[PDB]
Amino acid sequence: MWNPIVNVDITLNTAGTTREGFGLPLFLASTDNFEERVRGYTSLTEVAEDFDENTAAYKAAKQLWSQTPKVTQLYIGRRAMQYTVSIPNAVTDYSITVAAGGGISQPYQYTATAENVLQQFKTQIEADPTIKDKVSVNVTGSNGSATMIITKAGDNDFVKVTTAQTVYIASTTADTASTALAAIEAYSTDWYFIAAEDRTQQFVLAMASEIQARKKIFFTANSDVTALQGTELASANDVPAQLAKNMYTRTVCLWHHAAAEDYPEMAYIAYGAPYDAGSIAWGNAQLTGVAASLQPSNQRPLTSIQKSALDVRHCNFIDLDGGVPVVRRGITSGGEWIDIVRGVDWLESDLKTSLRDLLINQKGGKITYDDTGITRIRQVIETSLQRAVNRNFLSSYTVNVPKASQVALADKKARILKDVTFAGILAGAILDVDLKGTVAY
Amino acid sequence: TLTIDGKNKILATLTPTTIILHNVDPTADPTANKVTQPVAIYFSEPDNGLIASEDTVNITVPASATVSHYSLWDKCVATGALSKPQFFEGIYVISSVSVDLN
Amino acid sequence: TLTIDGKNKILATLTPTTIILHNVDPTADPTANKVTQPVAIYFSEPDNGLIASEDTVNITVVSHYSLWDANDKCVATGALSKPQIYVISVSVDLN
Amino acid sequence: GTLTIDGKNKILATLTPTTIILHNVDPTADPTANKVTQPVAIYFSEPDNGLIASEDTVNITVPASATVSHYSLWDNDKCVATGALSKPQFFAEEGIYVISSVSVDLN
Repeated sequence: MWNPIVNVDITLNTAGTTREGFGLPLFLASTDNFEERVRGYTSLTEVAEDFDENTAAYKAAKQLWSQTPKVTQLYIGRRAMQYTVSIPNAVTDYSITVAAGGGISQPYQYTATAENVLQQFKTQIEADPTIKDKVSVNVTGSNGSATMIITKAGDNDFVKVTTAQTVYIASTTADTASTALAAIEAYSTDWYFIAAEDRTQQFVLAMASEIQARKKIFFTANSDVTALQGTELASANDVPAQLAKNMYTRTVCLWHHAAAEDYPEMAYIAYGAPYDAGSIAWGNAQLTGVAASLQPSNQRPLTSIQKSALDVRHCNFIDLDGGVPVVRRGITSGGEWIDIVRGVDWLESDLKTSLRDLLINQKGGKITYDDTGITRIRQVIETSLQRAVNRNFLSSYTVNVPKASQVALADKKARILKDVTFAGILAGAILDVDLKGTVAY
Repeated sequence: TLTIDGKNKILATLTPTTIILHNVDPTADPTANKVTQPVAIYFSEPDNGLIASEDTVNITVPASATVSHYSLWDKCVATGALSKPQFFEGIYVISSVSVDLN
Repeated sequence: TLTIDGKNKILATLTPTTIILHNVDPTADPTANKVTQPVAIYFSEPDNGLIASEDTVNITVVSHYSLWDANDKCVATGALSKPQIYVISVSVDLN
Repeated sequence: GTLTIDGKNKILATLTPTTIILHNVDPTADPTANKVTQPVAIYFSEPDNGLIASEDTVNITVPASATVSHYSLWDNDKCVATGALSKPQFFAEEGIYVISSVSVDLN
């Protein structure tokens, strides 16, 4: 079609720049606004289209993009849903509509006890030529306590129920931490940080153990007042105390009073996500718009005693300088600095890519099992470690490989090379200072 | 006549961690008549004054036993009768269990 | 079908603190229709699924009411004995 | 004395089992005895490195109150393979037994 020789557009909005780093966040929300289990967004505007202002997914997406430079992209995962339908009043019209994956929707109706009404719907769905193979239905209860249950079935991954004020519809998450995480990984594995809407004690601990077996980081907040009392980890029983007991090194917990309806964690993720891994200290972080942690009782900043209680629990907090809030320690629940965990994961991914270039891609041909092949393995490993040194993540290293004339001749038939090891020296950083002086004539 | 907010706040404090099956009715005495050992169960967040278990539960029924009821523990907080009794040995499958205030 | 112990567990956390009366039913919307001002009310411990007021609150001026908690969230609603000073000669029940 | 990889690849292409049946006793005896379920179709892929793998998952309906402890593969009916399930299972009621994937090897 016809185009102007020069096309110009100008708007009165304001825009900021983005930056690329290691890892993109994911938000595990409970929602049904779309079928696919994961969808990407590049601005708060797009999130606003599929989510309104009061939704939890909207709050978290707003906090993430309140920093600068802005994260390049956010994913929103979806949790499996189940619906319970019950009659809330007497029995004397009733109709509902059920949706499924692929846009398949089939309305149902039964114009007249409550039990005798629901059984009509159950038979209709099971007799429908389609949708029946994709969903499961169930009815229980007698006379006035009749109820219905509808859930995902078969290969179908999405299901919805709506409506007739005589029919009452409820919804609730159906999948646990383990089942939900497995489903999402089979669809899209491009993400590093994970945070979740649900904040029940049972769910958070289950998710923490699951992530400990994978290579990710799970950011979560907490607002339980019992975490501020006591200084012995053995006696404590709050959620942060339990996490530290199990030595989970891949879970980061932040204490904040407003963590009940708001999601301050996503702000913390955006502090370091834009930058490259292993060359940034996560302590002393400044966050825009996040107020300091306050006691719920009297809205005062936490005292020294309460801060020490969080220290023994390896829980972060927003301390106060002389008027400036700052997330001070930035250590995981296992006592390990975040930048150590992030850097180790980036290094362990760079090494895998380089080696797979030789084993799978076969650059320079396959590898022989003599001293010639082993020296090639030394070169690829050393190169990746040197890349870490260039970032200032390390300061030295060594590599050791077995001699080709000493490896047992059982491995030579299995085509497996063992006993390859290395060591590194961390660079370190400074966060605190101690000083003393004197004055005299 | 609680509003939805009251029902949601109320239900958030129920924390049934385990379930146990009984051959005799446990409502009168929930401490005796244990058929199967405790099995962990997980519950979702409240919505419209209702909660349900997030995933299925499998229970090993011992030899020559029959199951009639169930009871939730965390202490005991609830009891109920199974949809139908069943004389099996085997695995009894419990789908979502819902607690409601409506 | 919660047992008595579960019901005792539950009601302990649902603690209202003030009551407001309305000329129209506030169940549909607890914000508008407010005729009176917040009046403090106190409740005893739960028992058998019941919590009863410690004193018969006196309210200055409706046919309706709406309980509230400490964080501005309505927790109950309903109609009063008769339409129309009003004297609150009240409990919350799970049965 | 051993078959080359080419020989194994040529050999496996002839075994074309298409149904699977379950038993509550080892079918190493007369293979048609102690049958517990109806046959269910199953497909296999091309032989590579002397090994063939099932193309997709298979769902088998276990009749209510039945027990399964073994299995056998059938073609044009001849039973070509037999084996024992990972665990004897007592289906107190009707249910589904899932075979994620099964492979045949010559190594």
